[PDB]
This record gives sequence, C-alpha cells and structure tokens, in this order.
Amino acid sequence: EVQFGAYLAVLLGTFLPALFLVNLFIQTEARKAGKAGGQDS
Amino acid sequence: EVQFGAYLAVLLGTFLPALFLVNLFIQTEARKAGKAGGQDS
Amino acid sequence: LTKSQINELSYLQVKGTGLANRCAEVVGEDSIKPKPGAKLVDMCIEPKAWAVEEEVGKAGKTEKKFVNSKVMTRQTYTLDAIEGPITVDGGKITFSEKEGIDYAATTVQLPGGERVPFLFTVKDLVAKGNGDTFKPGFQMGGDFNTPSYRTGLFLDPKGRGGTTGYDMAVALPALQLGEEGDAELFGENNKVFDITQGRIEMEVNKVNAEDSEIGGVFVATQLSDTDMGSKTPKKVLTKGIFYAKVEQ
Amino acid sequence: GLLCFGFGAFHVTGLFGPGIWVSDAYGITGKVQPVAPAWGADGFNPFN
Amino acid sequence: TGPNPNKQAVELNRTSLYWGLLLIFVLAVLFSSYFFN
Amino acid sequence: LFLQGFHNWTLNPFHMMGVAGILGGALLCAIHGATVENTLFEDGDAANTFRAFTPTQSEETYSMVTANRFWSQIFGVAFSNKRWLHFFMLFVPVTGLWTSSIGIVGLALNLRAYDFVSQELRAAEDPEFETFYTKNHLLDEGIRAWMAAQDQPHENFVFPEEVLPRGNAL
Amino acid sequence: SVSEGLSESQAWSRIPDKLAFYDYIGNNPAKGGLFRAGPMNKGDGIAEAWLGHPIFRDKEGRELTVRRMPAFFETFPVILVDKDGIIRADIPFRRAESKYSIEQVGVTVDFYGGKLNGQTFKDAPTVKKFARKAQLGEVFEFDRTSLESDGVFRSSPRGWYTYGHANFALLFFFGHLWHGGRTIFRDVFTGI
Amino acid sequence: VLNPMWRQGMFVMPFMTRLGITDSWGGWSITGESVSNPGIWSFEGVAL
Amino acid sequence: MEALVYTFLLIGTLMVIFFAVFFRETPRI
Amino acid sequence: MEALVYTFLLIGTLMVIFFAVFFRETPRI
Amino acid sequence: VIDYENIGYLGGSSIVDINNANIRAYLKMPGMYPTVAGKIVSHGPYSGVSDLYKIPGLSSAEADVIKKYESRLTAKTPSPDYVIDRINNGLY
Ligand code: CLA
Ligand code: CLA
Ligand code: CLA
Ligand SMILES: CC(C)=CCC/C(C)=C/CC/C(C)=C/CC/C(C)=C/CC/C(C)=C/CC/C(C)=C/CC/C(C)=C/CC/C(C)=C/CC/C(C)=C/CC1=CC(=O)C(C)=C(C)C1=O
Ligand SMILES: CC1=C(/C=C/C(C)=C/C=C/C(C)=C/C=C/C=C(C)/C=C/C=C(C)/C=C/C2=C(C)CCCC2(C)C)C(C)(C)CCC1
Repeated sequence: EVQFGAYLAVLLGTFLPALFLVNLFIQTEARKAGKAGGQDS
Repeated sequence: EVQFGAYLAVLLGTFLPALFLVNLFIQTEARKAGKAGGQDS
Repeated sequence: LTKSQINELSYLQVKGTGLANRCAEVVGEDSIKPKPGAKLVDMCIEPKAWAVEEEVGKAGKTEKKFVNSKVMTRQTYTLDAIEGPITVDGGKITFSEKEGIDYAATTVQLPGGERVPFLFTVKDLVAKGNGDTFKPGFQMGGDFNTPSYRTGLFLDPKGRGGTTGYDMAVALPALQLGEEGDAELFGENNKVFDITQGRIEMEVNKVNAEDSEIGGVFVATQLSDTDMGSKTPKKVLTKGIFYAKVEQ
Repeated sequence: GLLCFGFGAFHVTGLFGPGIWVSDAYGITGKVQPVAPAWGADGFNPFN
Repeated sequence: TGPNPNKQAVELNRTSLYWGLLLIFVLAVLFSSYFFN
Repeated sequence: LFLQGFHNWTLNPFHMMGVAGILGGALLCAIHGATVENTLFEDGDAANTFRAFTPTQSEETYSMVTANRFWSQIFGVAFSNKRWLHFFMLFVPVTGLWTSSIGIVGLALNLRAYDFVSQELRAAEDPEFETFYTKNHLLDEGIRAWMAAQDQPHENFVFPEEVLPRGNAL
Repeated sequence: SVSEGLSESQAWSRIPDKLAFYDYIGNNPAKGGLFRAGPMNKGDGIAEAWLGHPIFRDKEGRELTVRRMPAFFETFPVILVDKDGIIRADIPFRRAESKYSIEQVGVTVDFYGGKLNGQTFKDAPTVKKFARKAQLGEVFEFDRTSLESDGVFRSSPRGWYTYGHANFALLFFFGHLWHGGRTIFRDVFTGI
Repeated sequence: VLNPMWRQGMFVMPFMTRLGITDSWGGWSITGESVSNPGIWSFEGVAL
Repeated sequence: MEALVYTFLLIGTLMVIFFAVFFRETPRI
Repeated sequence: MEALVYTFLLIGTLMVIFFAVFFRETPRI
Repeated sequence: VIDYENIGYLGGSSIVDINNANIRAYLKMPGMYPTVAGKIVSHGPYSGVSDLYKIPGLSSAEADVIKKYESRLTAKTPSPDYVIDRINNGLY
C-alpha cells in the first residue's frame, strides 16, 4: 500500500522545525526575563 | 526481517529528548546573557 | 387494508404515506376452485424479515445460523403486479410465473458493518400446489432462478466491464510488458455472469371468493449477489406475506 | 467510602446496575450478571 | 489573578547537557537492536 | 483543460498553494478595504466621507484600536501593526505565484502528481472500492481520449467509435 | 542483414539486447511521476531478457503495426495499422457493433530473434495480450518480486537532475533580484 | 471462540467488558450474540 | 495505519489554532 | 537498511564525545 | 467475459446472430427493423434458425421477409449478458 519511509519524513518534518521554533521562542522569553531584574536571574 | 515501527521509536526517542536538552541549555545561556548588560539585550 | 379500500384513496392521499409497499389483506376464508386456463392477474410479495446465513459461536461451538439484518434501501423491496398462468397437470395447481415486476434490488447490513446486496426476485417460478381449489391451508412451493445483480453494461470503478469497458487495468502498465502479464489480476479483469437458484414456499391463508383474491404467508431462501465472480455469494433467508388475485 | 458503598451495593449486586462478569470454572459459558454478596468465610475465597 | 510569587527559573550547565546527550544516545544504541528485533 | 486532462494539474500540491495564495490575496484586499472604510473618523459634516481627507495629512484617518478590537472580538485574532499588515498583503499573492511556478516547472518534465499508487492498486484488486479520486481519473481518461484527435492534428490520430471510451447510454 | 542475405529470424536475432532495451518506454525519462519515489527497478522490476520482436499479420498477409503510445498519454488504446496508416484492427472498448475487432479480422503474431524466436500464435486472447504488451516499445521479461515492483513507471536520474536544478535556478533568480536590490538601496534600507 | 479478545492483544477492552460493557454500536456483542440499538454505554460511547 | 497519522496532524493543527486565540499576546497601547 | 541507523547512532555518539572534550566549560579558580 | 468468441456476429459483419445481437443489428436488412426484428429479439433462445418460424404469432409476411434473409442469420449459443440487452443495447 503506502511507502514506509514517509512516516519518518512526515514525523521528522513536523517535529524538528516545531521544536526549533519553540526553542527560539523560549530563549527569547528567557533573555527578556533575564534583562529585567526580578525573581528570575 | 525487522519491525518497521522501531524506526519511529528509535529516531523519536533519540531526537526529542536531545532537542529538549538543547533547548534547556540554550534558554539557560540566553537568560545568563540577558542578566549581564551588554550587546545582547 | 384491502384492495377495495385502497382503490377508494386517491393518489394524493397515498403519496408519502408509505403504504404503496404494503400488501392488501384478504378476508372471509373460502375456496376458489379455479377453472383451468385462469391465471393470477396481480401478485404482491412483501418481505417482512430478512436474514443472512452466518457463522456464530454459542457456547464454544460454531454452526451455520441465519442472523437477522436491517435493510439499507428504504422502501424498495416489495414486488407487485406479477402475472402467471395457472395450470393443472395431474390435479395440481402450477403458478408458472410469466411476467411482471419480479426483481427488486435490495441491500441489507449484517451485524459488524457488513453490507450484503442481493436481488430479491421471483423469475421462472414453477409452483406445485397440494391440490386444486385455492383454499385455506393450501401450499405451493417451487423453485426460481436469480439473474446477475449487475448486467453486462455495468462498469467497475476502474472502467472494466463485461460487454463494455477496458479488458485490463490501464492504471498499472507495468503489469503488461512481461510474458505472463496480468494474471493475478485475471480473476478481477474477467467478468462472469451466472444465474443462481432460489427456493420459495408459499402457504395460503384466508381466501376471498367474491373478489377472487387469495392471501397468505411465504418463506423464501435466495442466493445473494456475487460481484461478477469476484466474491463468493452468500445465502439469504426471507419470510413475509403475499397476495394474489385470480382471473377466471 | 460513599462511592465504594454505592458501587458495591448498586453496580455489582445488580440492584441498580448491570453487574460484573461471571464465568464458569473452565471459561466456556461466561456473561455479565448481578452477583449476590457472600457474607461468610467463602466471601474471602478469591475466586468467589 | 496576579503575578505569582512562586515563579523561578530553570538552569542546565553544558556538562549537564553533555551528560544528557550521552545518556540519550547510549540508551538508543543499547535498545535499537532489541526494538528492531 | 489540456493540463487538467493530461497532467491532473488540480491534484498538484503546488497548484493548491498557488490558489490558496491568490484567494487569500483577494480576501485580504477586500477585508482591509472594508475595515478601513468602516472605521473612519469624524472629520467632516457631510454624508460623503470622501471629501474629509487631504493628502498632506499627518494624523491617521481610521481608528486602528477600534478595528483591532472589533476583529479580535469577532474572529479571535487581529492585526496590531500596520507595517506587518501591509507586508502580509504583499507577501501572500507573491508566494502563491512562486509556488505555482515551481509546480509548472515540475510539470514541464512530466513529473506530475498524477496517481496515488496505493489507491490505484487497492482499486485494481477489488472492483467495489470507489472514491472521488477514481472518478476524477475516469474523467481525465475520457477528456484525453476524446480531445487528442483534434488537439494534435500532426499526430494523425484516428480513433474508431468502438475504441473511444464512453459510459452508458449518454 | 536481410540485404546481405539471411533468414528473417537470424536477421532479427543479431540485434543486441542493449539496443532493443533502449527502445522501451519504461526508460523514457518523461514517463514517471513526481511522488513515485525510488529507482526504475521499483517501477517495473529488474529486466531479465528480451522476448523478441513480434510481427503482426492478418488474413491477407499484410504487416500490421501497433501504434506506439506517445509520452503525454498514460492510457492509450491498442490500435493496429498497416503500412499506409489505415486502421485494420484494435481492441474495442464497447464490443457491440465493432467492425475492427481482433477476432473479426484474424491477426497472427510471429516472434523473431529473442526468447520466443521462431514461435507463432494464432489464438485470439494471446494475440490481444501480445498486442497490448507491444503497444509500448519492445517486449521484455521483468522480475517483479525482488523489489516488490508495483505497476507504475518511474523517472531517470536525467529527469530528477533537470527538475531539481531548474527549480533551484528559478529560485536563485529571485535571490539575485532581492540581493541586488538590497545592495543598490543600502542607505535607504532602514526606512525612507 | 477461537479468536477472543485476549488473543488479539486487547488491553483496555477486558476492563470495559469486566464491569458490564458488552454491546457495540456496530451491532455485534462480545458474548457472540447481536445487539439491536445499544444505548450510549457501548465501547464507542465509553471512549467518547 | 496512516489514518492515525492524518488524525494526529489534523488534531495538532486544531490545537495550535486553539492556543493562538486564547493564549495570544495581549496588544496594549 | 538498519545498518544506516546503527552507523548514524554510533557516529552521533562519537561526535557528542568530541564536543565534550574540545568544547567543554573551562573550569576557573 | 474478457473476449466473447462471437464478436463478428453482433452486428459488425454481414452475418448476424439471432441469439445475441441487439435489435439495431437488424437494420442492414431492409423491411425488417420494426414488427419483425422486435419479434425475433423479444422471444426466447433458439437452437437453430428453423426455430424462428414457430415463433408464436409470427405473421406470414414476417416469415417471408425472414426467409429472404435466412442466409445472413445464424444461430449461436446464448450468453446472458447479451440476451439481457437484445431489446435495448444502450448505445444510440
Ligand atoms: C464518572 C466517572 C468515571 C466512570 C464511570 C469511569 C468508568 C470506567 N473507566 Mg474511567 N476514568 C475516570 C472517570 C470515570 N471512569 C477519570 C476521571 C479518569 C482519569 C483519572 C479515568 C481513567 C481511566 C483509565 C485510565 C481507564 C478507565 C477505565 C474505565 C472503565 C473500567 C473501569 C475500571 O475497571 O475501573 C477500575 C477501578 C479501580 C481498580 C480503582 C480501584 C480503587 C482503589 C483500589 C482505591 C484504593 C484507595 C482507597 C482510597 C481506599 C480507601 C477507601 C476505603 C477505606 C473504603 C469504565 C468504563 C479503563 C478502561 O477500560 O478504559 C476505557 C481504563 O483503562 N478510566
Ligand atoms: C467508581 C465506581 C463505578 C464505576 C467505575 C462504574 C462504571 C460503569 N458503570 Mg456504574 N454505577 C456505579 C459506580 C460505578 N460504575 C454506582 C455507584 C451506581 C449506582 C447509581 C452505578 C450504576 C450504573 C448503571 C445503572 C449503569 C452503570 C454503567 C456503567 C458502565 C458504563 C458507564 C460509563 O462508562 O461511564 C463513563 C462516564 C464518564 C467517563 C463520565 C464522562 C462525563 C463527561 C462530561 C461526558 C458526559 C456524558 C456525555 C453525555 C457523553 C457525550 C457523548 C455521547 C453523545 C456519545 C461502566 C463500566 C452502565 C452499564 O454498564 O451499561 C452497559 C449502566 O447501565 N452503572
Ligand atoms: C527580470 C530581469 C532582471 C532584473 C530586473 C535585474 C535587475 C538587476 N540586475 Mg540583473 N540579471 C538578470 C536579470 C535581471 N536583473 C539575468 C537574467 C542575468 C544573467 C545574465 C543578470 C545578471 C546580472 C549581473 C551580473 C548584475 C546584475 C545586476 C542587477 C541590478 C542592477 C541593474 C542592472 O545592471 O540590470 C542589468 C541589466 C539587465 C538585466 C538588462 C539586460 C538587457 C539585455 C542587454 C537585452 C539583450 C537582448 C538580447 C541581445 C536579444 C537576443 C536574445 C534572444 C536571442 C533570445 C538590478 C537589481 C547588477 C547588480 O547586482 O549590481 C548591484 C550586476 O552586477 N544582473
Ligand atoms: C478533521 C478535519 C479538520 C478535516 C479537515 C481536513 C482538511 C480539509 C484539510 C485541509 C486543510 C488545509 C489547511 C489545507 C490547505 C493547505 C494549503 C493549500 C496550504 C497553503 C500553504 C501555503 C504555504 C500557501 C502559500 C500562500 C500563503 C502564504 C497563504 C496564506 C493565506 C492566508 C493565511 C491568508 C490570510 C487569511 C485571513 C483570514 C486573513 C484575515 C486577516 C485579518 C483578520 C485581517 C483583519 C484586519 C484588517 C484590517 O484592515 C485591520 C486594520 C485590522 C486590525 C484587522 O484585524
Ligand atoms: C530520515 C529520512 C531521510 C533522510 C534524511 C537525511 C539523511 C538528512 C540528513 C540531513 C543532515 C545530516 C543535515 C545536516 C545539517 C547540518 C547543519 C546545518 C550543520 C550546521 C553547522 C554549523 C551550525 C556549524 C557551526 C560551527 C561550529 C560547530 C564550530 C565553529 C563555528 C561554526 C559556527 C561554523 C530521507 C529524506 C532520505 C528519506 C525520508 C526520511
């Protein structure tokens, strides 16, 4: 029936860029919190 | 021969925790850089 | 309601009501004693219950049992206006169907989501009564054949058919270009049309002599549809009521 | 405790419930039916 | 509603990152064949 | 019609991207025009609001705040940055066209997204399976066979009546 | 080879298998699909041997030729024409009033120079089978089990290279446009 | 009979059938028989 | 088995849409 | 085809080892 | 069937089968299409061409016009997918 290599293609192409973007957002927010003095270092 | 579901198990279990740890380290470094005044905000 | 009551109703009063499928009842049990050469001008066969032969385990043992099933087509199943000549070979009434609306496409769904289409038909019937006078307690019986559910002009989703259409699966050209080409696919490329057999057993009930009408209960077991030989057909058991009027 | 009492008295004894699955000693004929409680030493039989 | 007074930060050294990466990769190496069977 | 019949161009994902971009561009144009025209400020006394504007104006003519609130209450998300809004308006149709062009370049080499192999098989081994996809394939075969003779006169195609694919009585 | 003087069978048997394999539509780069992944062998199977060149003759001893399908078409009817391009036989789609069916007009095949060299067939179904096979290039023997070859064609490295590189060039034209514009407008590239 | 739930690797279905869930919207029953118009408390109803 | 992948992708897209409406950056003046 | 996965895992582990020696946090007193 | 053997007698050739061809086939023979071809196609299978003349009702004139073209008609084994479509083939 279907190709058994697509699974890897679809799942990796969905997860890896999504985690990359989540990483970018998290580090942006962490830097923003660090710049402003407060309970977060 | 081999199970065609392992591929997903092995690859996801390798990549997702690795990206999670890389995320933690990157956000820690970004917060550290934000805390210290400099060219990075 | 009887035919004498439906004839009072106009077409506008009947549309939608759903009684077009219903068979008229007969009252006033009596004996007809048909004159030889007479024939049944009208004949309605209404199935009241459908069942399909299936395998099911009761207490760790499986056996052939007829499981019930709800009909998917709405109100199509009933046959009507069947005509046939009644004759007497050795003092036995023989219906011998000749013409009339006698087939009806019908689909029924088994438990588990299985859909079983079949052609509910009475064709080339030969009844053999247990005597003469159509009188309360009469029995007819007989055998009939069922034509193919799909005729030669039908086309498969890939465009293959018996009388018309592609002889092979054009979507897969690599199956050609190889000595023994499409063979595994020959079972589906080739469309066969075979007639089946059906057994019906009709028992007569209250018979009106003034209006020359007979009514009763039938039990039929017909062979199901085979998708042009692609699948083995199933066994369908059906029971219901009937009605017929004899013209002398 | 209220929930446990309700489940035991209504949803297992079949007073206001379907019951539980009860089978034969060899697993040939088993089905769901209400079960009457056993207030005796046999109540602690694990297979009762 | 309001700013929660219980919000702290999260840290991870580079040595911790190396330990975690090594652990994940070695676990994958160990179990990959068994998953493939 | 030729590209639809011979390449199944509608099934190509790049064409789908192109049509998405074009329809989104039209959507953005209409919605932005309506939003701007329906959030104008009271800058005159006549019903005709076109004469209450001067080209050498510094202040804004429509309430960005009110439009943002309206669209966030209706749709759930709204713009809050005119620069980003207009860049999005620029970006959508252009990338739609670029994706469509990539698809056409792919078609030029007959590398077309024509068939779903799995469905084609599963339909080949069972004459009861049917989807709208197989119906589209039948339409493509019909259009191709009936159009080739007159579309390509240099090939001298001659198709007898019994060869042309046709359905029932129609 | 006929002119120098030789039997037709041995004249056709001197053709190398490579040359006949080139004259097959499965090797046409403009025949595969975009998402049909894998090598060509996944499409037809590994070629085993040449089946030999078939020759189609009718009752009057003519030489009918099967019209080869063009590259555009994915389904092409089986049509047999003579030396002057006139229809003589075909496979009818609707066999009701067909006057050119392969059975009404008796057509025979005679393979020359191959695995089936010197063999002939007079039966109806086998002639149809071989006509459909020979509609697309030469006839070959394939192994459809080593790679689980499905029934669908695939494309060359030629087509793949051309496709990838043409698309890359088309994108890089845009890249050049944007970057050159950014060089020229450097001072203003921050706000008017 | 020869293909029970435990033979097919079902892990959650036994826990549903233990407490009294036997019918299914598909018309079949785990006890072999057939069900006509099961209620909301079938396998699919429980999952939803 | 690909029905599971399709369903997962569709539900994930719907969840992303959900988070972009009720967990958005509040725009302030 | 799993030989590719095994080789990738081994080479990735070796690369991680490489980065932990020449790109380590310098310990200062 | 993937290949009916009696293709040529369905109407394509000058010889037409009486147990398979549709009524449109009886158009090459003048004076036969209505009231004559209908009787042939509306009745049961025939073992031989002589079985036509016993067709109930067949008038004389019909018998004469059939005898005129008796050479062109032929009798083959019936096939269900074709006998079902004798009256209305489907094509127009
Ligand atoms: C209205 C509430 C409700 C109802 C009627 C059900 C009903 C059901 N659930 Mg369920 N479930 C619910 C809420 C509910 N659930 C919630 C909120 C969750 C999330 C936590 C779950 C998570 C869940 C899972 C993960 C599973 C079910 C399953 C099931 C089915 C089998 C039940 C079973 O065997 O339980 C068995 C229950 C127990 C063994 C609990 C034992 C109680 C312990 C022993 C208490 C001991 C400590 C206690 C405090 C002692 C002190 C009290 C004492 C002094 C009196 C059944 C259809 C199963 C199933 O078939 O899936 C469809 C299954 O696998 N449920
Ligand atoms: C912890 C104890 C416990 C547990 C695990 C169960 C478990 C069960 N009972 Mg039960 N019962 C109990 C205590 C318990 N009962 C008590 C104390 C009583 C006495 C009142 C009963 C009386 C009782 C009766 C009378 C019946 C059951 C039934 C059932 C079964 C189906 C119910 C179900 O799946 O709910 C699952 C419920 C949830 C997961 C809650 C979900 C809530 C959300 C908001 C959705 C609400 C439902 C909504 C309408 C669904 C929308 C979709 C729908 C349109 C398809 C299940 C095995 C039924 C049965 O077996 O029939 C075959 C049945 O008829 N029980
Ligand atoms: C849509 C077309 C287009 C556009 C708008 C631009 C725009 C630009 N290019 Mg350019 N370029 C293009 C296509 C284009 N390019 C192509 C196809 C090439 C490949 C040869 C180049 C190669 C190129 C170089 C090498 C450089 C630029 C540069 C530039 C920038 C400065 C303007 C300039 O020198 O123009 C270039 C002028 C033209 C493109 C006009 C050419 C018109 C010719 C002479 C007509 C010839 C007719 C022909 C003989 C008829 C026979 C052909 C027939 C047989 C088919 C500007 C952003 C410069 C840059 O980035 O500096 C900052 C720069 O150094 N371009
Ligand atoms: C089980 C299920 C769910 C089944 C469904 C399965 C199914 C059918 C799946 C298909 C669904 C799916 C997503 C398929 C489509 C795939 C597809 C073709 C993707 C295209 C991908 C792509 C990269 C295309 C390239 C082109 C491109 C960039 C398109 C983007 C189009 C796009 C997002 C346009 C914007 C649309 C939009 C609604 C904008 C509104 C903006 C807005 C609110 C403005 C209002 C507004 C105006 C003002 O003027 C001011 C001032 C303010 C303030 C203001 O607010
Ligand atoms: C799975 C799959 C597949 C495969 C894929 C692959 C195999 C891929 C690969 C990929 C890759 C493999 C990629 C890579 C990338 C990389 C990168 C991108 C890198 C980067 C780098 C950097 C970042 C660097 C940095 C630095 C350093 C480190 C030091 C000094 C400084 C500097 C900065 C230079 C395919 C498709 C076939 C099919 C389907 C599925």
